[PDB]
Amino acid sequence: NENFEDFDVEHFSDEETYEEKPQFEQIRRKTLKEKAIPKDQRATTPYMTKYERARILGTRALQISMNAPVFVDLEGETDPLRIAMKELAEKKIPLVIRRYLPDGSFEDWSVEELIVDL
Amino acid sequence: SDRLISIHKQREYPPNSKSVERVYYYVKYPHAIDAIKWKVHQVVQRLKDDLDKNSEPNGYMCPICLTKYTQLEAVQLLNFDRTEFLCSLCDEPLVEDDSGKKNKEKQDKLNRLMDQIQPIIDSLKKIDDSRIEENTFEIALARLIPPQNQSHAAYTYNPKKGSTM
Amino acid sequence: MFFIKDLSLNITLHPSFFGPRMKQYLKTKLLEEVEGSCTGKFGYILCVLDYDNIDIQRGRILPTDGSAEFNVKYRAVVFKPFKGEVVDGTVVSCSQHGFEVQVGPMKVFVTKHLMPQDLTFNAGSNPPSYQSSEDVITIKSRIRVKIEGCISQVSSIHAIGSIKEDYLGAI
Amino acid sequence: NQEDSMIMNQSSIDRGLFRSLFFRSYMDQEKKYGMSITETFEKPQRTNTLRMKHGTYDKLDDDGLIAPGVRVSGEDVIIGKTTPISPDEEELGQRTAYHSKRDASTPLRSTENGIVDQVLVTTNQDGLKFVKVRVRTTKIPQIGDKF
Amino acid sequence: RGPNLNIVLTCPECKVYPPKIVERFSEGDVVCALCGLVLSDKLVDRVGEASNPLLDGNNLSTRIGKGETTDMRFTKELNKAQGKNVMDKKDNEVQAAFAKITMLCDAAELPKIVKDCAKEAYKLCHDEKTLKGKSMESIMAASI
Amino acid sequence: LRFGEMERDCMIAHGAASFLKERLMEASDAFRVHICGICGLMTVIAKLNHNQFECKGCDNKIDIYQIHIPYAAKLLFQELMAMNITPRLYTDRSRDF
Amino acid sequence: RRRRLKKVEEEENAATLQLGQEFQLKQINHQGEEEELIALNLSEARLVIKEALVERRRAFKRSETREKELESIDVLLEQTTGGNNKDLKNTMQYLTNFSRFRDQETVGAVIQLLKSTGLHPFEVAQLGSLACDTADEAKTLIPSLNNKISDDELERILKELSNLETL
Amino acid sequence: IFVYQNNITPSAMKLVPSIPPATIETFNEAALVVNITHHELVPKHIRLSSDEKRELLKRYRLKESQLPRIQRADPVALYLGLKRGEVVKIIRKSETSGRYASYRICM
Ligand SMILES: [Mg+2]
Ligand SMILES: [Zn+2]
Ligand SMILES: [Zn+2]
Ligand SMILES: [Zn+2]
Ligand SMILES: [Zn+2]
Repeated sequence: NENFEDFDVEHFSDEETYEEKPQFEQIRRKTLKEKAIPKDQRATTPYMTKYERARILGTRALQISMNAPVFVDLEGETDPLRIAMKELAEKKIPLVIRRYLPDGSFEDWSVEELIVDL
Repeated sequence: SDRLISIHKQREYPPNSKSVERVYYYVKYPHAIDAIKWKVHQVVQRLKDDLDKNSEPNGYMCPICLTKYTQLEAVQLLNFDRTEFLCSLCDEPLVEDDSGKKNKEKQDKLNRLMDQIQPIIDSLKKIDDSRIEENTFEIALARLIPPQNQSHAAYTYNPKKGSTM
Repeated sequence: MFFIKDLSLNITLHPSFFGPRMKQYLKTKLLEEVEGSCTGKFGYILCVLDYDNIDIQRGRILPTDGSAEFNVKYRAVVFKPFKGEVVDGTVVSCSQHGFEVQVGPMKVFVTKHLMPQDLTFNAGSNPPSYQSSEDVITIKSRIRVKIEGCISQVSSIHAIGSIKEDYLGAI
Repeated sequence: NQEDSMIMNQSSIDRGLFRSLFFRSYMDQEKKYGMSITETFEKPQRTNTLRMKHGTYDKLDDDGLIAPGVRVSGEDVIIGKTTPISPDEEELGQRTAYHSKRDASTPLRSTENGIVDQVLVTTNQDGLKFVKVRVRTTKIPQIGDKF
Repeated sequence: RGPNLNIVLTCPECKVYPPKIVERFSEGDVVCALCGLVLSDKLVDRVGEASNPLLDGNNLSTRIGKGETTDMRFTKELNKAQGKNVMDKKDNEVQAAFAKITMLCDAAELPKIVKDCAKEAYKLCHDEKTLKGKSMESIMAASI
Repeated sequence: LRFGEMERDCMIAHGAASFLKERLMEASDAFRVHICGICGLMTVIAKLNHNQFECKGCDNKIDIYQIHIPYAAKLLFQELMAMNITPRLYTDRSRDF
Repeated sequence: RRRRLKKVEEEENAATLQLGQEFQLKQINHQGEEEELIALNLSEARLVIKEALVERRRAFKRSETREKELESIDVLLEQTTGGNNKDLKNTMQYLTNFSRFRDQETVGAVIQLLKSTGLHPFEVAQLGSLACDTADEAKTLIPSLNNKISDDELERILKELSNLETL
Repeated sequence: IFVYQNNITPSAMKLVPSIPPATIETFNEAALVVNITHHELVPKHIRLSSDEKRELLKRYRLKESQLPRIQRADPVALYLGLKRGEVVKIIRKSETSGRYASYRICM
């Protein structure tokens, strides 16, 4: 065992305190085609989010590492993450983002039309 | 547990005041006969069930693992040589069971049950043709022949007020 | 029996086939994963109908595997047996437990308890066969059999036959 | 030396500044669970002992103990103990009739090393033989040591 | 007799019997030492109570005692429950005899090996037809 | 090393959902278990060499689903089953958002 | 949608017309509407499969007696489809052996003759598949036909099926 | 609206609910001395019409239970005479956006 005078705080140990103080629709239904919001009336942002960019880069890098065809020309770059970054830079990632609204409806925004402003 | 007799938990007050919660044993005729009908009826029912289960074909069983395998899933376990059923675990040729060779024996046992219980069914026919009085302890006290002289059990009933069970 | 049914399958495409002919790769994997494939829910699926127009919608990328999942809807001819159904077939194997009859893509094994009692095994014949007073049942023999039992797993279907009913047996 | 770090002289460390001896004692017993179920101190052999540890047993002597003075490293068996097992079983595939015993040896800590300083063989209150092995290493100050 | 239910862990590529197998505990792996192929991963190396199935047999039982908030009327009824059991009367008397062995060895200040040997000797010589009429103190003394 | 509740919560605030899933499953305990479509229980006997899946009681053999859960989650569900709670796991939605 | 377990149901039996909850008489197609369950006899299934294979051969190119029929469909099979065709080869051989009718006009005559009865698709496909002779034999081969078709109508429709039988 | 002085008898509180659509709202003079709405901590509450509530639910893709709640004993709810299911648009001063509109449905 161990016996040390150096008080290392027991992290994730709140149950001592817990035991100390214990007393005190209309437009869309089911999964129909109406769940697909059409392109003309999409109300989400036209900008790619940081999470959308992160998951597109991760998915594309995983595909490139698992030997997907690459739709840009390579400048001697070997790492799938920077190959995916170049594919994002000149818009050669053939994926779409299904942005789910809280009611279950979704909007399809392709990576080509999404603006990477970050 | 077969309700041929039922119990009464009455305690009395003897003159020596050494009272105990004694128990009385008597017979409830309609509940008893209904229990007899239900028991013999459902006994006939699952004897029919047992002979029916014998009447589907026998299937097979593996002597090494002591597990049964009917004909429906033995054909998932037949070999590549298309001759023997091999066990899924033991990989042993399946041996023949005897569910169907004993169907005539089960029919004979059913017949021997029935001709033995013919007086029971005749009595049930008579008591269902005629009308029976639903007796209880209080009714059964009326035709008592007493069993012993120095009996600590007093057969007088004591009614109570407030019991709404 | 042979049927035609609308079928749907979730098929997984590896990222290496994310090319301009991804739809062609999808259709080819539909072929060599559905044609001749056995499922217990929809029977033995034999051939895919309407290959020119196969319904392929947008395919979801799996978040960890990285592969694309397409829910392909198609038309196909299937073969599903049922309990109590009379089908014809040819014997392909014989034994002392019984004999298998070949109907469609499926082997139905008829046990030795489900022939008339005059019909008996003869293993001295080459090939071994079943011989009775009026007919002989051997390999490559036309025979009509009733299916009175069917078990269906996820990927396998096995049936039980009987010819003890009158006007069954060899044709 | 920022956020309470310190720069120590490597030359002073070489000449012996804050060098230390570390002694760790490993205590082991041989106990009698039953009649034939008794632990014993011996040098085990892979031909007749099951579940031998992947570390070396070569530094053990005939008594199942390493003599003092011998350098030991991590996952090295310092105390060799065997217990009898039931014959004619089937476990792990590599089981035969020769394996009459199984290994209950005490090895060194996998991260540590040092020199076997002292080996003490005695009896407990029950009269069972038990051993204590003190292994000595030297902690030389390095980056990450606390002062 | 009975099902096999044994896993014979061999390398499927070397095809060598007996297989040369290394159980790498620190890596949680079992590998074939000839080719390095990992046969089984995620190796499994407190929460229960110790029980030796040679001294008291394969007996599993728990006692009833006072908790943090415990009314004494419920404990007294439950203590009589384990006592008024007819299935384990032999277990109760052999545990009483083990208790007598332990108290005699403690009054003599005999070591734990002597206590264990006497208890196992009593368990092996228990319920024997040749040893039925002899007095219990003589059984205790001979076992000691 | 412990990847505790509030380390998980820092990862949540970062938004690294796939890294969180990889920590909790592929780095600690990734257990495959079979359920059925009738009952959400994990009482499906699976014979992978024979490719045979079957649930007793439901008596269904063509409605078997494969899920990946933590072994701690499987242990939780079986402890609930022992304590007579049914944690039925279903792979399809029944009500709207 | 209700979430009952609904684990109790009758066993799928051909005599009671219980073919399972997904072989009901109505089937929701991929276009969304309901359609009658398409049940094929053996010759009809053989012609549908052969038509599918020759259409697929035409797509690949752009992108009668028993002995000649078997080799023609074998070359068609190996030209059209690739791997895992043991089951499909056995279906092709089984259908060319037990195919009661040869060509599209005769088989379509069988479908229209059995649709004049207004009967179950399973029952009419069984009638077109089994080479029955008499009405009582038809009733004992298909217990589904009990109290469905009169004896004179049954014997006459099997009589012109026997007439339509060729080769 | 019935403005009473000190208290209402419970034998009249049972007959305060009358035949619909006639509703009775009881108010104490001591609680009515000061207008609560004129406090700066009370923001502007505007009762929405049925069409406005329906448009709100459609445009925010919401349900009955997904709106923020206001109890049917709240002082502003009693001030506005809110019944169950009515939505108030609550306009308040925001230090990040100047003007902020929230919505609360009465439960
Ligand atoms: Mg610090
Ligand atoms: Zn077996
Ligand atoms: Zn190897
Ligand atoms: Zn189930
Ligand atoms: Zn298991």
